[PDB]
Amino acid sequence: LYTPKAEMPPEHLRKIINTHSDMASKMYNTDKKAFLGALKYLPHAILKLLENMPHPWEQAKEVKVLYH
Amino acid sequence: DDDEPPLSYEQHIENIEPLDPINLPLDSQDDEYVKDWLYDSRPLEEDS
Amino acid sequence: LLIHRKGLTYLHLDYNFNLKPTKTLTTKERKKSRLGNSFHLMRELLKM
Amino acid sequence: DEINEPPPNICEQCLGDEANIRMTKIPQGSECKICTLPFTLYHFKTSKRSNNIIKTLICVRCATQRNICQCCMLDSRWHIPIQLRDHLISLVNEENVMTEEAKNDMMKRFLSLKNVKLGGAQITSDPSEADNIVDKLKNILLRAYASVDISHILKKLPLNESFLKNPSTKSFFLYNIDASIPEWKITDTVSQLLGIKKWKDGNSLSLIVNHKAKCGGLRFQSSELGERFVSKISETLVTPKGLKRGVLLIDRFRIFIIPWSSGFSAASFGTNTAENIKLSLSLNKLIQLELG
Amino acid sequence: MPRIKTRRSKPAPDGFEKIKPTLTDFEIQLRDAQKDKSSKLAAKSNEQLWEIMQLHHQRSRYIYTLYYKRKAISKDLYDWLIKEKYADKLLIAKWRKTGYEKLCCLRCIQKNETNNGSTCICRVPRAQLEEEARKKGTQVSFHQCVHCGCRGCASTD
Amino acid sequence: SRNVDKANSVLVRFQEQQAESAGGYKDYSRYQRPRNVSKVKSIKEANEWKRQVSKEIKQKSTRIYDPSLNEMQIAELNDELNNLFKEWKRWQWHI
Amino acid sequence: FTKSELKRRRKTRKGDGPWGSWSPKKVIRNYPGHPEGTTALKFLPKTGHLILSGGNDHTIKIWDFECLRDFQGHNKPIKALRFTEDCQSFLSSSFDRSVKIWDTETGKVKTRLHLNSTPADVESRPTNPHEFIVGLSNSKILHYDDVQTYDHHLSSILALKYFPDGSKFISSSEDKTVRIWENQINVPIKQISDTASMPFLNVHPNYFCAQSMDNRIYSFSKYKRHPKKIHSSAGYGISLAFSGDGRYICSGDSKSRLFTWDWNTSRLLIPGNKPITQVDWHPSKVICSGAAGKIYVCD
Amino acid sequence: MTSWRDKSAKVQVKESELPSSIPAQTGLTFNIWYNKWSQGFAGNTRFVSPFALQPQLHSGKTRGDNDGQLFFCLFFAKGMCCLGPKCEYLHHIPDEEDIGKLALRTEVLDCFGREKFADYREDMGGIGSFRKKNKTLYVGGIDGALNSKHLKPAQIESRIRFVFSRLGDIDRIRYVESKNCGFVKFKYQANAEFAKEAMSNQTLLLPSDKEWDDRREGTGLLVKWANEDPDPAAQKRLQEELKLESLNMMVHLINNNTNSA
Ligand SMILES: [Zn+2]
Ligand SMILES: [Zn+2]
Ligand SMILES: [Zn+2]
Ligand SMILES: [Zn+2]
Ligand SMILES: [Zn+2]
Ligand SMILES: [Zn+2]
Repeated sequence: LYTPKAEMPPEHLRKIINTHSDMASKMYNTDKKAFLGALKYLPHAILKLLENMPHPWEQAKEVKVLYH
Repeated sequence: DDDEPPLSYEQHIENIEPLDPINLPLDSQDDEYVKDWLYDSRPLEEDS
Repeated sequence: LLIHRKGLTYLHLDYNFNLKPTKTLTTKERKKSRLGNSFHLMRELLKM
Repeated sequence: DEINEPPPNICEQCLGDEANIRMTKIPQGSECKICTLPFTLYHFKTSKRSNNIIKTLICVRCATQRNICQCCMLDSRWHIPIQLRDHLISLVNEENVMTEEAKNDMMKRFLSLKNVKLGGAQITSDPSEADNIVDKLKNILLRAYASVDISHILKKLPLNESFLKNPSTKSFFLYNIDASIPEWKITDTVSQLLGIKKWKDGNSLSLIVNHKAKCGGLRFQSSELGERFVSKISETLVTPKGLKRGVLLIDRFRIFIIPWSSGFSAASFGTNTAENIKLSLSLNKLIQLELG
Repeated sequence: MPRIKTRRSKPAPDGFEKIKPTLTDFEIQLRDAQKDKSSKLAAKSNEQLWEIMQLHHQRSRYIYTLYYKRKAISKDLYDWLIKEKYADKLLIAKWRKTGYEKLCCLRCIQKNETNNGSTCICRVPRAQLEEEARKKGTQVSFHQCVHCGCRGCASTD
Repeated sequence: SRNVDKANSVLVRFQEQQAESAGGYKDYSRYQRPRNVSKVKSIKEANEWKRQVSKEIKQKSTRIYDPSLNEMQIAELNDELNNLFKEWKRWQWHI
Repeated sequence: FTKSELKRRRKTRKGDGPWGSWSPKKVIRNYPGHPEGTTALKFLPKTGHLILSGGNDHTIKIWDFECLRDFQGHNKPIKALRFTEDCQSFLSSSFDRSVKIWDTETGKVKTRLHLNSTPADVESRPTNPHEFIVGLSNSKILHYDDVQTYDHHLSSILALKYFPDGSKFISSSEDKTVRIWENQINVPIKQISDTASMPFLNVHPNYFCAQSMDNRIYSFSKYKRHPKKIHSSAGYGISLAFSGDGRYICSGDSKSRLFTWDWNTSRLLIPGNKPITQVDWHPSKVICSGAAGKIYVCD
Repeated sequence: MTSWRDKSAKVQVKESELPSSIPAQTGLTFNIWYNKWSQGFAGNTRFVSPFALQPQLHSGKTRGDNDGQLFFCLFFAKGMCCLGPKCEYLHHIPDEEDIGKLALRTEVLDCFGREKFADYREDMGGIGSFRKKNKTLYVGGIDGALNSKHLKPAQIESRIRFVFSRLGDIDRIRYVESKNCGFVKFKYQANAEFAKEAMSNQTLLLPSDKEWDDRREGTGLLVKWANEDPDPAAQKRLQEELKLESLNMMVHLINNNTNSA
């Protein structure tokens, strides 16, 4: 009963990041807790970003990401 | 500068042609077996 | 957001992740705004 | 005991009519409304396609000490509020039973950890001790300002005119209104009399009642309704000088009416509370002069 | 292989210039949908996310009807559009199944996302939802699903 | 150095001066009487000045009835209560 | 149910499916297109659908709030342009000693007003009376029947306005005075000379006016200003705009005297050419003419 | 029906017309966690609501009517709902049919769905307590509401009688001139909860007055929950209606024992 993860569009992530610029509304009260409780996982996100850094013979590098 | 925010990927970066990277020219008569695939992202990824 | 939940709005976190006070601080503020190693060591990783 | 915890106390009418209900357990969900101390939040929906999540608002210890459900906080037997429960038992035992609650946070927590029952929760949760008190409820059912210058105001109140068909007015003057008899009960009695029900949509009638002056007035829009209000009232009282007055008839009460023949407005009854009491004291004689 | 025209990227096949003005209109609506239109309602904020999943669907129905329904593009063009991410490889692959013909997205069939082991309710046929609401004596309470704003992908309707 | 020094530095003064020009700050808990009333400005401005005068009234009024045992000081305290009373009225005329 | 029924019921949806239903300031836009500088700007008072922009190239270009139409017909620079509320008329005035009317319907010159001595830098339409108020280097205000000549200002008259009640004309001149005019008796009602040239005025949509100068913008029934080096516009939101010749856009609140923002425009693809010549608000947007040959829209 | 069920609910405020989510600046730096202003003093912070409910105009069918929603729209009451007919909650004055649906639910939470609390807030403001079925509102702050018009002691009551009569069935309205405050008692609690959020921070001016252009400049009126009525002319009415409530419950309760036996 396992189907794999659904492979969202890139713009779906991109709208979310843009939306969370000015978190002044009352709707962002849960998502502010999500930013703050993700701070412990942030050293793992730095290692996975820096290990996948493009080597000098590469113009660009599409990486597969997982996002909240 | 630390006052300016990290500028967005799409309004600034995504629209431009990137650049040439560091690639050795790979002389064709001495390097004919590698010059087609040496500087790929994942070299020979789809070669079964 | 962690700085601002602690009420430390007199500390400015730059976009290059420099943490500087915005004014001359009172002592109850300098005791309150004394961040620990885990904040700064996280902040220096993001600077890197 | 964190690994040995009681099952939740929820009503049958909270759960509703369906057989199987999928309920979600969160082991330290919200904190209690009463004791401000955490508990296992159960929440559920009555049907699958409902749109209202029914949460458990209080912990099981606060629900046991009161003998109430966790969701709607009514009593588990009799399904009544706590304030009405402790008042019904006070009519039986002839002494005040009352659950008293802390206003201090350290004593809201203290009062919950003790294993007592509170208020009527000794009487309820014992079915023998509850049913005999219902029988004891059954025997109860076997029993079943002289210095004020008011003269500027009483010129404007009609007080000398008759309730006939022939004047065609919008406004009327209702006096002999008790300090009971709400404002909604007089508009509902008039709208029941005319069949102009749901009157607040069209704004057919507008009513002002003071409840200090024991007097009021009701204004109609569309004066042809005024003859419908006159003709649908049969009983009248004639003062022994003359000057017949119709009676509105709220249950056990009698409210007299005279066509105002102008719009009374607010402040016709009085412009100060001390001043309005003397107008009720002014009227009480005229009611006694009208009847006797 | 990326989205960006890199030098490792392969040039376009023959029939791409006929369909390029249609694909640019889907491309400029996606840039206007990610614009950060600041809205304070949560009912409006996810509704702006629902427009993106609609356009990614409509950009992929287009390439689906080019190659599989009307056979109007070559396989070498259709393989090029997938590698350059113009079409969702896995979403088209569900439209080829018999039951998943008009498939919302891939998120509305994940059994693991839901609290039950169920699909999204926009997978349910509308006549099934009218029948269950008829027994309850009410109108059907479902309008738009929370994942992307669908109103029924059931292939029968 | 006590926070009397740290509160009056240039930077703390600078952002209040922006908040005057960007919004409704200033406070008024900072400034003096000001000596004249006929030179004062709009009412919504003066209400906060007037409110400040009430607050030193409440400090002084609570201070009057104490057993401080100083007849001279309570004479001084009645004088500021009287002048702040006359001051409270001159803002009312200005209102 | 049947296959023909479900085929019919899926056509009931409004869309095709799956989404068919069963049931501070900033710069938003830059507009080039004038060949010369743009001197005056006015907006359609009813619909807000268009602009009427003058120029130094003697034309008038009607911009969509795209370029709709061009109105030629002046020989020299058009200093002022004013659109009428109750009429479908447009009063343009230029340096050619003429006040020319415009029928907005057919787009042709109807009337030419005469007897100004020299270039006419201002036109303002009286609201109720069907009058025109023109002012100029003549150092006089002429009230034109769409009759009265007012004399006083000892120098050229920069900006003129009209109001329905009393003091029906407010005037401003380079003798550093501002006069409030009683037009029926045809003489001064009040003189306000507290400016130390007054080049710009604007009427609050509170029954007051905002008076300008080099370094001090006053109001009349102050504003905190350092050297701004000199148009004004008053939004219905209280905010009071100030155009500078040093490129600085000084935004202010009219109640307070407070200045909440100061911006700087980017000149073009000279640094001396970057002033803002005229500015106006719609009937939440700002439209400012600049001497760099562009109209900029501020949101 | 004719006023409410006939039409559909109408968009009160455009979503671009909605107010900014940041409050008015009363401090030096904005705080991002607590969406407030930090440094500097605290100034004031109550303002006249720019929006108001026109009950016979804005009422209509909504999405929550077809879905069987129990709860009323909070921003319908404030005159601020931007969704209009697409809103999940109800957009009408509570009626006896509506409160009959809420009868099992009103005990713990208000008509807007917000959960009630153990004891009241210190200033008697907010949502309310479940321990007292309070149906009486404290209409206060009238001076800032009127924009300091003197009006009188009766006119003020006339404004209160006109506005709150549109928000439901009323038990009684009492105005006290010495205390400059009103007490409005409703037939149902659900109207009192609705009228509390409807008339918070509003103004009793009408247009027929000269200050209508300066209605925004004032402070705004406070509708808060009322305390008990201390005069024994009303105290005896309380135990009289509590007696009738008890007799109406005992008849219902002996029928439960009749069915139980
Ligand atoms: Zn508890
Ligand atoms: Zn219950
Ligand atoms: Zn779907
Ligand atoms: Zn979907
Ligand atoms: Zn779905
Ligand atoms: Zn709503």
